[PDB]
Amino acid sequence: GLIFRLLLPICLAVACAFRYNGLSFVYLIYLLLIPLFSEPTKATMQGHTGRLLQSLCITSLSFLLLHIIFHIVFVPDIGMFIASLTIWLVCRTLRRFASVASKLKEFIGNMITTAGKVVVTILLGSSGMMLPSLTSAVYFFVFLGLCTWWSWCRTFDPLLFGCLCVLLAIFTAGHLIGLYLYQFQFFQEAVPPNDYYWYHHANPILLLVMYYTLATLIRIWLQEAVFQFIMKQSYICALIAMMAWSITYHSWLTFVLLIWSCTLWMIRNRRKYAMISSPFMVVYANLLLVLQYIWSFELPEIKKVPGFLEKKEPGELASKILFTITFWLLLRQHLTEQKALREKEALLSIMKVLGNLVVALFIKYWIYVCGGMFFFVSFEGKIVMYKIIYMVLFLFCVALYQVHYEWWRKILKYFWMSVVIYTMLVLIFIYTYQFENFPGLWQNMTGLKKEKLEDLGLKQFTVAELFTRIFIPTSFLLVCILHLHYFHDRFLELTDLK
Ligand SMILES: *[C@@H]1O[C@H](CO)[C@@H](O)[C@H](O)[C@H]1NC(C)=O
Repeated sequence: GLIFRLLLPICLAVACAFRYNGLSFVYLIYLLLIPLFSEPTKATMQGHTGRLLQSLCITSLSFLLLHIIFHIVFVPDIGMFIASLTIWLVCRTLRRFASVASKLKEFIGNMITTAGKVVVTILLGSSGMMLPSLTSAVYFFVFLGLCTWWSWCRTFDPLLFGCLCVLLAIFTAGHLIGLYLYQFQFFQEAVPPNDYYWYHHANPILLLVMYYTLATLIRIWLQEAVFQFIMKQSYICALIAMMAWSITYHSWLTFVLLIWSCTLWMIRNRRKYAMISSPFMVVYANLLLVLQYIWSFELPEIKKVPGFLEKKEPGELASKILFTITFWLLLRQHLTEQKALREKEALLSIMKVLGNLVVALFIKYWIYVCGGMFFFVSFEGKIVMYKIIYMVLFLFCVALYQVHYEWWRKILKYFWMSVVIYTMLVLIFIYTYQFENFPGLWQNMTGLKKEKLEDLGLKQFTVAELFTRIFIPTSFLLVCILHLHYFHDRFLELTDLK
Protein backbone atom coordinates (compact mmCIF):
# COMPACT_ATOMS: atom_id res chain seq x y z
CA GLY A 1 0.00 0.00 0.00
CA LEU A 2 1.81 3.07 1.34
CA ILE A 3 5.18 1.52 0.51
CA PHE A 4 7.22 4.52 -0.61
CA ARG A 5 10.48 4.85 -2.51
CA LEU A 6 11.34 8.59 -2.52
CA LEU A 7 13.42 7.92 0.60
CA LEU A 8 15.96 6.24 -1.68
CA PRO A 9 16.21 9.37 -3.86
CA ILE A 10 16.69 11.37 -0.65
CA CYS A 11 19.48 9.21 0.75
CA LEU A 12 21.15 8.87 -2.65
CA ALA A 13 21.12 12.67 -2.96
CA VAL A 14 22.58 13.27 0.49
CA ALA A 15 25.13 10.52 -0.22
CA CYS A 16 26.30 11.99 -3.53
CA ALA A 17 26.33 15.59 -2.28
CA PHE A 18 29.59 15.29 -0.32
CA ARG A 19 31.75 12.44 -1.71
CA TYR A 20 33.17 12.73 -5.24
CA ASN A 21 34.92 9.76 -6.83
CA GLY A 22 34.15 6.99 -9.29
CA LEU A 23 32.37 5.31 -6.36
CA SER A 24 29.63 7.92 -5.93
CA PHE A 25 29.12 8.49 -9.66
CA VAL A 26 27.28 5.19 -10.05
CA TYR A 27 25.16 6.12 -7.02
CA LEU A 28 24.20 9.35 -8.79
CA ILE A 29 23.50 7.34 -11.95
CA TYR A 30 21.09 5.05 -10.13
CA LEU A 31 19.54 8.09 -8.44
CA LEU A 32 18.84 9.47 -11.90
CA LEU A 33 17.49 6.04 -12.88
CA ILE A 34 14.93 5.71 -10.05
CA PRO A 35 12.13 8.05 -11.27
CA LEU A 36 11.72 6.00 -14.47
CA PHE A 37 10.29 2.86 -12.86
CA SER A 38 7.05 2.50 -10.92
CA GLU A 39 6.49 2.00 -7.21
CA PRO A 40 7.53 -1.37 -5.70
CA THR A 41 4.87 -3.98 -6.44
CA LYS A 42 4.65 -7.68 -7.27
CA ALA A 43 7.12 -7.10 -10.11
CA THR A 44 10.52 -8.43 -11.12
CA MET A 45 12.10 -5.46 -12.91
CA GLN A 46 12.21 -2.91 -10.08
CA GLY A 47 13.05 -5.71 -7.66
CA HIS A 48 16.10 -6.89 -9.59
CA THR A 49 17.24 -3.29 -10.10
CA GLY A 50 17.11 -2.66 -6.36
CA ARG A 51 18.79 -5.96 -5.54
CA LEU A 52 21.60 -5.29 -8.03
CA LEU A 53 22.06 -1.80 -6.57
CA GLN A 54 22.43 -3.32 -3.10
CA SER A 55 24.84 -5.98 -4.37
CA LEU A 56 26.99 -3.37 -6.12
CA CYS A 57 27.07 -1.08 -3.08
CA ILE A 58 27.96 -3.86 -0.63
CA THR A 59 30.64 -5.13 -3.01
CA SER A 60 32.05 -1.60 -3.28
CA LEU A 61 32.35 -1.49 0.50
CA SER A 62 34.11 -4.87 0.38
CA PHE A 63 36.47 -3.53 -2.29
CA LEU A 64 37.28 -0.47 -0.18
CA LEU A 65 38.10 -2.78 2.73
CA LEU A 66 40.26 -5.12 0.64
CA HIS A 67 42.11 -2.06 -0.65
CA ILE A 68 42.69 -0.52 2.78
CA ILE A 69 43.83 -3.84 4.26
CA PHE A 70 46.93 -4.09 2.04
CA HIS A 71 49.71 -2.60 4.18
CA ILE A 72 52.88 -4.25 2.85
CA VAL A 73 34.63 8.84 5.93
CA PHE A 74 32.63 5.78 4.87
CA VAL A 75 29.00 6.96 5.03
CA PRO A 76 28.55 4.71 1.97
CA ASP A 77 28.40 1.82 4.45
CA ILE A 78 25.38 3.36 6.18
CA GLY A 79 23.85 4.05 2.77
CA MET A 80 24.36 0.39 1.85
CA PHE A 81 22.74 -0.68 5.11
CA ILE A 82 19.71 1.52 4.43
CA ALA A 83 19.55 0.14 0.88
CA SER A 84 19.57 -3.44 2.16
CA LEU A 85 16.88 -2.52 4.70
CA THR A 86 14.72 -1.15 1.89
CA ILE A 87 15.42 -4.36 -0.07
CA TRP A 88 14.18 -6.46 2.85
CA LEU A 89 11.13 -4.22 3.28
CA VAL A 90 10.26 -4.66 -0.40
CA CYS A 91 10.82 -8.41 -0.01
CA ARG A 92 8.23 -8.35 2.78
CA THR A 93 5.64 -7.35 0.17
CA LEU A 94 3.19 10.28 17.45
CA ARG A 95 2.73 9.08 13.86
CA ARG A 96 1.36 12.15 12.09
CA PHE A 97 2.85 12.23 8.58
CA ALA A 98 2.20 8.58 7.64
CA SER A 99 -0.83 9.39 5.48
CA VAL A 100 0.17 13.05 5.01
CA ALA A 101 3.03 12.01 2.73
CA SER A 102 0.69 9.69 0.81
CA LYS A 103 -1.81 12.50 0.25
CA LEU A 104 1.03 14.79 -0.85
CA LYS A 105 2.28 12.26 -3.40
CA GLU A 106 -1.24 11.61 -4.68
CA PHE A 107 -2.24 15.22 -5.22
CA ILE A 108 1.12 16.21 -6.72
CA GLY A 109 0.98 13.28 -9.14
CA ASN A 110 -2.55 14.21 -10.16
CA MET A 111 -1.36 17.79 -10.63
CA ILE A 112 1.33 16.51 -13.00
CA THR A 113 -0.98 14.24 -14.97
CA THR A 114 -3.61 16.93 -15.62
CA ALA A 115 -1.65 19.90 -16.98
CA GLY A 116 1.99 18.87 -16.76
CA LYS A 117 2.80 20.85 -19.89
CA VAL A 118 2.49 24.27 -18.27
CA VAL A 119 4.43 23.33 -15.14
CA VAL A 120 7.21 21.92 -17.33
CA THR A 121 7.27 25.24 -19.20
CA ILE A 122 7.45 27.09 -15.88
CA LEU A 123 10.38 24.91 -14.82
CA LEU A 124 12.07 25.58 -18.16
CA GLY A 125 11.70 29.33 -17.71
CA SER A 126 12.99 29.21 -14.14
CA SER A 127 16.02 27.11 -15.11
CA GLY A 128 16.69 29.54 -17.94
CA MET A 129 16.57 32.74 -15.93
CA MET A 130 18.34 31.12 -12.96
CA LEU A 131 21.97 31.03 -14.15
CA PRO A 132 22.50 32.43 -17.66
CA SER A 133 25.03 30.66 -19.88
CA LEU A 134 25.22 28.97 -23.25
CA THR A 135 23.92 25.71 -21.77
CA SER A 136 20.96 27.19 -19.88
CA ALA A 137 20.27 29.07 -23.12
CA VAL A 138 18.80 25.81 -24.43
CA TYR A 139 16.22 25.67 -21.64
CA PHE A 140 15.45 29.39 -21.90
CA PHE A 141 15.01 29.25 -25.68
CA VAL A 142 12.77 26.19 -25.67
CA PHE A 143 10.75 27.91 -22.93
CA LEU A 144 10.38 31.03 -25.06
CA GLY A 145 9.52 29.01 -28.16
CA LEU A 146 6.87 26.99 -26.35
CA CYS A 147 5.32 30.13 -24.87
CA THR A 148 5.28 31.79 -28.30
CA TRP A 149 3.73 28.69 -29.88
CA TRP A 150 1.00 28.65 -27.23
CA SER A 151 0.42 32.36 -27.86
CA TRP A 152 -0.47 31.53 -31.46
CA CYS A 153 -3.53 29.44 -32.21
CA ARG A 154 -1.32 26.67 -33.60
CA THR A 155 -1.35 23.75 -31.17
CA PHE A 156 0.93 20.74 -30.70
CA ASP A 157 0.20 17.01 -30.80
CA PRO A 158 1.37 15.10 -27.70
CA LEU A 159 3.88 12.81 -29.46
CA LEU A 160 6.14 15.71 -30.47
CA PHE A 161 5.76 17.06 -26.94
CA GLY A 162 6.90 13.69 -25.60
CA CYS A 163 9.91 13.50 -27.90
CA LEU A 164 10.86 17.03 -26.80
CA CYS A 165 10.58 15.89 -23.18
CA VAL A 166 12.88 12.96 -24.00
CA LEU A 167 15.43 15.26 -25.64
CA LEU A 168 15.34 17.74 -22.75
CA ALA A 169 15.60 14.87 -20.26
CA ILE A 170 18.74 13.40 -21.80
CA PHE A 171 20.14 16.92 -22.14
CA THR A 172 19.63 17.78 -18.47
CA ALA A 173 20.99 14.34 -17.58
CA GLY A 174 24.21 15.17 -19.39
CA HIS A 175 24.18 18.61 -17.78
CA LEU A 176 23.93 17.15 -14.27
CA ILE A 177 26.68 14.68 -15.18
CA GLY A 178 28.94 17.57 -16.15
CA LEU A 179 27.98 19.55 -13.05
CA TYR A 180 28.47 16.88 -10.39
CA LEU A 181 31.45 15.49 -12.34
CA TYR A 182 33.37 18.77 -12.69
CA GLN A 183 35.06 18.40 -9.28
CA PHE A 184 38.10 16.94 -11.10
CA GLN A 185 38.48 19.20 -14.13
CA PHE A 186 40.89 22.14 -13.89
CA PHE A 187 39.62 25.35 -15.49
CA GLN A 188 38.26 28.67 -14.27
CA GLU A 189 37.42 30.81 -17.31
CA ALA A 190 37.35 30.92 -21.15
CA VAL A 191 34.28 28.63 -20.98
CA PRO A 192 30.82 30.07 -20.20
CA PRO A 193 28.66 27.02 -19.40
CA ASN A 194 29.40 26.21 -15.76
CA ASP A 195 31.58 26.95 -12.72
CA TYR A 196 33.19 25.10 -9.82
CA TYR A 197 32.17 24.27 -6.26
CA TRP A 198 21.13 31.04 -3.82
CA TYR A 199 23.16 33.27 -6.12
CA HIS A 200 24.61 30.37 -8.05
CA HIS A 201 24.56 27.40 -5.62
CA ALA A 202 20.81 26.78 -5.97
CA ASN A 203 20.75 25.83 -9.67
CA PRO A 204 21.67 22.09 -9.51
CA ILE A 205 18.74 21.27 -7.22
CA LEU A 206 16.42 23.06 -9.63
CA LEU A 207 17.83 21.06 -12.53
CA LEU A 208 17.35 17.89 -10.48
CA VAL A 209 13.70 18.55 -9.66
CA MET A 210 13.18 19.50 -13.31
CA TYR A 211 14.61 16.17 -14.46
CA TYR A 212 12.46 14.38 -11.90
CA THR A 213 9.24 15.97 -13.16
CA LEU A 214 10.32 15.17 -16.71
CA ALA A 215 10.91 11.56 -15.64
CA THR A 216 7.46 11.24 -14.08
CA LEU A 217 5.92 12.72 -17.23
CA ILE A 218 7.77 10.40 -19.62
CA ARG A 219 6.89 7.45 -17.37
CA ILE A 220 3.25 8.49 -17.70
CA TRP A 221 3.62 8.71 -21.48
CA LEU A 222 4.69 5.03 -21.66
CA GLN A 223 1.73 3.33 -19.98
CA GLU A 224 0.27 1.87 -23.18
CA ALA A 225 -19.83 38.68 -15.61
CA VAL A 226 -17.96 41.92 -16.35
CA PHE A 227 -15.12 40.36 -18.32
CA GLN A 228 -15.52 42.70 -21.32
CA PHE A 229 -14.09 45.57 -19.30
CA ILE A 230 -11.47 42.99 -18.31
CA MET A 231 -10.48 42.49 -21.97
CA LYS A 232 -10.32 46.27 -22.32
CA GLN A 233 -8.06 46.44 -19.26
CA SER A 234 -6.06 43.57 -20.78
CA TYR A 235 -5.06 45.45 -23.91
CA ILE A 236 -4.59 48.62 -21.83
CA CYS A 237 -2.14 46.92 -19.47
CA ALA A 238 -0.34 45.31 -22.39
CA LEU A 239 0.17 48.79 -23.83
CA ILE A 240 1.28 50.28 -20.51
CA ALA A 241 3.77 47.45 -20.01
CA MET A 242 5.12 47.99 -23.52
CA MET A 243 5.63 51.62 -22.52
CA ALA A 244 7.18 50.87 -19.12
CA TRP A 245 9.68 48.42 -20.63
CA SER A 246 11.78 51.20 -22.17
CA ILE A 247 12.47 52.71 -18.73
CA THR A 248 14.15 49.74 -17.05
CA TYR A 249 16.49 48.62 -19.84
CA HIS A 250 17.26 52.02 -21.32
CA SER A 251 18.63 51.53 -24.83
CA TRP A 252 18.26 53.05 -28.27
CA LEU A 253 16.25 49.95 -29.24
CA THR A 254 13.41 50.05 -26.70
CA PHE A 255 12.98 53.69 -27.69
CA VAL A 256 10.94 52.24 -30.56
CA LEU A 257 8.65 50.52 -28.05
CA LEU A 258 8.28 53.75 -26.09
CA ILE A 259 7.49 55.85 -29.16
CA TRP A 260 5.12 53.15 -30.41
CA SER A 261 3.16 53.18 -27.16
CA CYS A 262 3.13 56.98 -27.26
CA THR A 263 1.83 57.17 -30.83
CA LEU A 264 -0.69 54.43 -30.03
CA TRP A 265 -2.12 56.36 -27.08
CA MET A 266 -3.10 59.20 -29.43
CA ILE A 267 -5.33 57.40 -31.92
CA ARG A 268 -9.11 57.24 -32.19
CA ASN A 269 -9.79 53.49 -32.07
CA ARG A 270 -6.73 52.12 -30.32
CA ARG A 271 -8.01 48.60 -29.63
CA LYS A 272 -8.27 47.66 -33.31
CA TYR A 273 -4.79 48.86 -34.25
CA ALA A 274 -3.34 47.41 -31.05
CA MET A 275 -4.77 43.98 -31.88
CA ILE A 276 -3.42 44.41 -35.42
CA SER A 277 0.11 45.32 -34.31
CA SER A 278 0.09 42.64 -31.58
CA PRO A 279 2.18 39.91 -33.30
CA PHE A 280 4.98 42.25 -34.39
CA MET A 281 5.20 43.47 -30.80
CA VAL A 282 5.46 39.87 -29.55
CA VAL A 283 8.22 38.89 -31.98
CA TYR A 284 10.22 42.07 -31.39
CA ALA A 285 9.83 41.66 -27.63
CA ASN A 286 11.12 38.10 -27.56
CA LEU A 287 13.92 38.97 -30.00
CA LEU A 288 15.26 41.74 -27.79
CA LEU A 289 14.73 39.33 -24.90
CA VAL A 290 17.11 36.87 -26.56
CA LEU A 291 19.55 39.76 -26.96
CA GLN A 292 19.17 40.63 -23.26
CA TYR A 293 19.79 37.03 -22.21
CA ILE A 294 22.81 36.69 -24.50
CA TRP A 295 24.45 39.88 -23.27
CA SER A 296 23.70 39.00 -19.62
CA PHE A 297 26.19 36.10 -19.56
CA GLU A 298 28.95 35.43 -17.04
CA LEU A 299 31.93 36.61 -19.08
CA PRO A 300 33.06 40.23 -19.58
CA GLU A 301 34.77 39.72 -22.97
CA ILE A 302 31.56 40.55 -24.89
CA LYS A 303 32.40 44.27 -25.34
CA LYS A 304 28.92 45.70 -24.78
CA VAL A 305 27.57 48.22 -27.29
CA PRO A 306 27.86 51.79 -25.91
CA GLY A 307 24.60 53.37 -27.04
CA PHE A 308 22.63 50.25 -27.91
CA LEU A 309 22.09 47.12 -25.79
CA GLU A 310 24.43 46.90 -22.81
CA LYS A 311 25.46 44.69 -19.88
CA LYS A 312 22.93 43.71 -17.21
CA GLU A 313 22.45 41.35 -14.29
CA PRO A 314 20.71 37.96 -14.53
CA GLY A 315 18.07 39.07 -12.04
CA GLU A 316 16.79 41.93 -14.23
CA LEU A 317 14.98 39.58 -16.60
CA ALA A 318 11.94 38.26 -14.69
CA SER A 319 10.44 41.73 -15.05
CA LYS A 320 10.95 41.44 -18.80
CA ILE A 321 9.15 38.08 -18.73
CA LEU A 322 6.30 39.70 -16.80
CA PHE A 323 6.19 42.31 -19.55
CA THR A 324 6.18 39.78 -22.39
CA ILE A 325 3.36 37.67 -20.96
CA THR A 326 1.09 40.67 -21.55
CA PHE A 327 2.04 40.61 -25.24
CA TRP A 328 1.38 36.86 -25.33
CA LEU A 329 -2.10 37.22 -23.82
CA LEU A 330 -2.86 40.13 -26.16
CA LEU A 331 -1.94 38.05 -29.20
CA ARG A 332 -3.99 35.12 -27.92
CA GLN A 333 -7.07 37.31 -27.50
CA HIS A 334 -6.58 38.96 -30.89
CA LEU A 335 -6.24 35.67 -32.76
CA THR A 336 -9.19 34.08 -30.95
CA GLU A 337 -11.46 37.05 -31.67
CA GLN A 338 -10.37 37.22 -35.31
CA LYS A 339 -11.03 33.50 -35.76
CA ALA A 340 -14.46 33.88 -34.14
CA LEU A 341 -15.32 36.77 -36.46
CA ARG A 342 -14.11 34.80 -39.49
CA GLU A 343 -16.17 31.73 -38.63
CA LYS A 344 -19.19 33.94 -37.90
CA GLU A 345 -19.00 35.68 -41.28
CA ALA A 346 -18.52 32.26 -42.90
CA LEU A 347 -21.65 31.03 -41.10
CA LEU A 348 -23.59 34.03 -42.39
CA SER A 349 -22.42 33.90 -46.02
CA ILE A 350 -33.11 51.88 -16.86
CA MET A 351 -29.35 52.52 -16.89
CA LYS A 352 -29.32 54.57 -20.11
CA VAL A 353 -30.32 57.66 -18.12
CA LEU A 354 -27.24 57.19 -15.92
CA GLY A 355 -25.00 57.00 -18.98
CA ASN A 356 -26.56 60.09 -20.53
CA LEU A 357 -26.23 62.01 -17.27
CA VAL A 358 -22.57 61.14 -16.78
CA VAL A 359 -21.59 61.80 -20.40
CA ALA A 360 -23.30 65.20 -20.24
CA LEU A 361 -21.57 65.93 -16.93
CA PHE A 362 -18.21 65.15 -18.53
CA ILE A 363 -19.03 67.17 -21.66
CA LYS A 364 -19.71 70.15 -19.40
CA TYR A 365 -17.05 69.60 -16.72
CA TRP A 366 -13.93 68.05 -18.28
CA ILE A 367 -12.14 71.09 -19.70
CA TYR A 368 -11.73 72.19 -16.09
CA VAL A 369 -10.07 68.87 -15.26
CA CYS A 370 -7.73 69.37 -18.22
CA GLY A 371 -6.97 72.87 -16.95
CA GLY A 372 -6.33 71.70 -13.40
CA MET A 373 -3.96 69.03 -14.69
CA PHE A 374 -1.64 71.84 -15.82
CA PHE A 375 -0.86 72.70 -12.20
CA PHE A 376 -0.12 69.09 -11.27
CA VAL A 377 2.18 68.84 -14.29
CA SER A 378 4.04 72.12 -13.74
CA PHE A 379 4.20 72.33 -9.92
CA GLU A 380 5.89 69.05 -8.96
CA GLY A 381 9.51 68.54 -8.00
CA LYS A 382 11.99 71.19 -9.09
CA ILE A 383 11.21 74.09 -11.47
CA VAL A 384 12.63 73.96 -15.00
CA MET A 385 12.04 75.56 -18.39
CA TYR A 386 9.49 73.17 -19.88
CA LYS A 387 7.37 73.25 -16.73
CA ILE A 388 7.28 77.02 -17.26
CA ILE A 389 6.35 76.67 -20.94
CA TYR A 390 3.41 74.51 -19.85
CA MET A 391 2.09 77.31 -17.66
CA VAL A 392 2.79 79.78 -20.47
CA LEU A 393 0.49 77.78 -22.74
CA PHE A 394 -2.17 77.57 -20.02
CA LEU A 395 -2.05 81.30 -19.25
CA PHE A 396 -2.15 82.14 -22.95
CA CYS A 397 -5.27 79.99 -23.33
CA VAL A 398 -6.98 81.67 -20.38
CA ALA A 399 -6.01 85.17 -21.54
CA LEU A 400 -7.23 84.53 -25.08
CA TYR A 401 -10.50 83.25 -23.63
CA GLN A 402 -10.92 86.41 -21.56
CA VAL A 403 -9.94 88.86 -24.31
CA HIS A 404 -11.90 87.94 -27.44
CA TYR A 405 -13.81 84.64 -26.96
CA GLU A 406 -14.65 84.53 -30.66
CA TRP A 407 -11.14 83.52 -31.71
CA TRP A 408 -10.96 81.35 -28.58
CA ARG A 409 -13.93 79.33 -29.86
CA LYS A 410 -12.19 78.87 -33.24
CA ILE A 411 -8.63 78.11 -32.08
CA LEU A 412 -9.46 75.66 -29.29
CA LYS A 413 -8.68 72.28 -30.87
CA TYR A 414 -5.45 73.68 -32.31
CA PHE A 415 -4.44 74.47 -28.73
CA TRP A 416 -4.90 70.86 -27.64
CA MET A 417 -3.05 69.62 -30.73
CA SER A 418 -0.11 71.90 -29.91
CA VAL A 419 -0.27 70.74 -26.29
CA VAL A 420 -0.02 67.06 -27.18
CA ILE A 421 2.73 67.80 -29.72
CA TYR A 422 4.72 69.70 -27.10
CA THR A 423 4.21 66.86 -24.63
CA MET A 424 5.55 64.37 -27.17
CA LEU A 425 8.60 66.58 -27.74
CA VAL A 426 9.15 66.84 -23.98
CA LEU A 427 8.96 63.06 -23.67
CA ILE A 428 11.48 62.58 -26.48
CA PHE A 429 13.90 65.18 -25.13
CA ILE A 430 13.82 64.03 -21.51
CA TYR A 431 14.19 60.41 -22.61
CA THR A 432 17.07 60.87 -25.06
CA TYR A 433 19.10 62.77 -22.43
CA GLN A 434 20.24 59.53 -20.82
CA PHE A 435 22.80 58.25 -23.35
CA GLU A 436 26.54 58.97 -23.23
CA ASN A 437 27.15 61.14 -26.29
CA PHE A 438 24.13 63.39 -25.71
CA PRO A 439 25.29 65.07 -22.45
CA GLY A 440 28.37 66.20 -24.37
CA LEU A 441 26.62 66.58 -27.71
CA TRP A 442 24.36 69.29 -26.23
CA GLN A 443 27.43 71.29 -25.20
CA ASN A 444 29.45 70.71 -28.37
CA MET A 445 26.46 71.69 -30.51
CA THR A 446 24.99 74.50 -28.38
CA GLY A 447 27.60 75.54 -25.83
CA LEU A 448 26.15 75.80 -22.34
CA LYS A 449 27.66 75.15 -19.01
CA LYS A 450 26.82 71.87 -17.26
CA GLU A 451 24.55 73.31 -14.56
CA LYS A 452 23.33 76.10 -16.84
CA LEU A 453 22.15 73.37 -19.22
CA GLU A 454 20.79 71.15 -16.44
CA ASP A 455 18.60 74.07 -15.34
CA LEU A 456 16.40 73.21 -18.36
CA GLY A 457 15.55 69.85 -16.76
CA LEU A 458 18.10 67.84 -18.76
CA LYS A 459 20.07 65.71 -16.29
CA GLN A 460 21.09 62.12 -15.56
CA PHE A 461 18.21 60.49 -13.69
CA THR A 462 17.91 57.15 -11.90
CA VAL A 463 15.70 54.19 -12.75
CA ALA A 464 13.12 55.44 -10.21
CA GLU A 465 12.64 59.17 -10.85
CA LEU A 466 12.57 58.59 -14.60
CA PHE A 467 9.29 56.70 -14.17
CA THR A 468 7.81 59.88 -12.72
CA ARG A 469 9.40 62.18 -15.31
CA ILE A 470 7.92 59.98 -18.06
CA PHE A 471 4.49 59.09 -16.67
CA ILE A 472 3.40 62.48 -15.31
CA PRO A 473 3.58 64.05 -18.80
CA THR A 474 2.26 60.76 -20.18
CA SER A 475 -0.77 61.00 -17.89
CA PHE A 476 -1.23 64.61 -18.97
CA LEU A 477 -1.11 63.58 -22.63
CA LEU A 478 -3.60 60.79 -21.96
CA VAL A 479 -6.07 63.14 -20.26
CA CYS A 480 -5.65 65.73 -23.01
CA ILE A 481 -6.28 63.27 -25.84
CA LEU A 482 -9.23 61.79 -23.94
CA HIS A 483 -10.68 65.30 -23.85
CA LEU A 484 -9.89 65.99 -27.50
CA HIS A 485 -11.40 62.80 -28.90
CA TYR A 486 -14.75 62.48 -27.15
CA PHE A 487 -15.75 65.64 -25.30
CA HIS A 488 -14.30 68.51 -27.34
CA ASP A 489 -16.78 68.94 -30.19
CA ARG A 490 -19.85 68.20 -28.05
CA PHE A 491 -18.67 70.75 -25.47
CA LEU A 492 -18.05 73.34 -28.18
CA GLU A 493 -21.52 72.81 -29.65
CA LEU A 494 -23.05 72.85 -26.16
CA THR A 495 -21.98 76.34 -25.05
CA ASP A 496 -22.52 78.70 -27.98
CA LEU A 497 -24.57 81.74 -28.93
CA LYS A 498 -26.49 79.83 -31.64
C1 LIG B 1 32.17 67.77 -29.66
O1 LIG B 1 31.92 66.42 -30.06
C2 LIG B 1 32.19 66.14 -31.44
C3 LIG B 1 31.72 64.71 -31.69
O2 LIG B 1 31.97 64.32 -33.05
C4 LIG B 1 33.67 66.30 -31.77
O3 LIG B 1 33.81 66.86 -33.08
C5 LIG B 1 34.34 67.20 -30.77
O4 LIG B 1 34.69 66.45 -29.61
C6 LIG B 1 33.39 68.33 -30.38
N1 LIG B 1 32.99 69.09 -31.55
C7 LIG B 1 32.81 70.40 -31.48
C8 LIG B 1 33.32 71.06 -30.23
O5 LIG B 1 32.27 71.04 -32.37
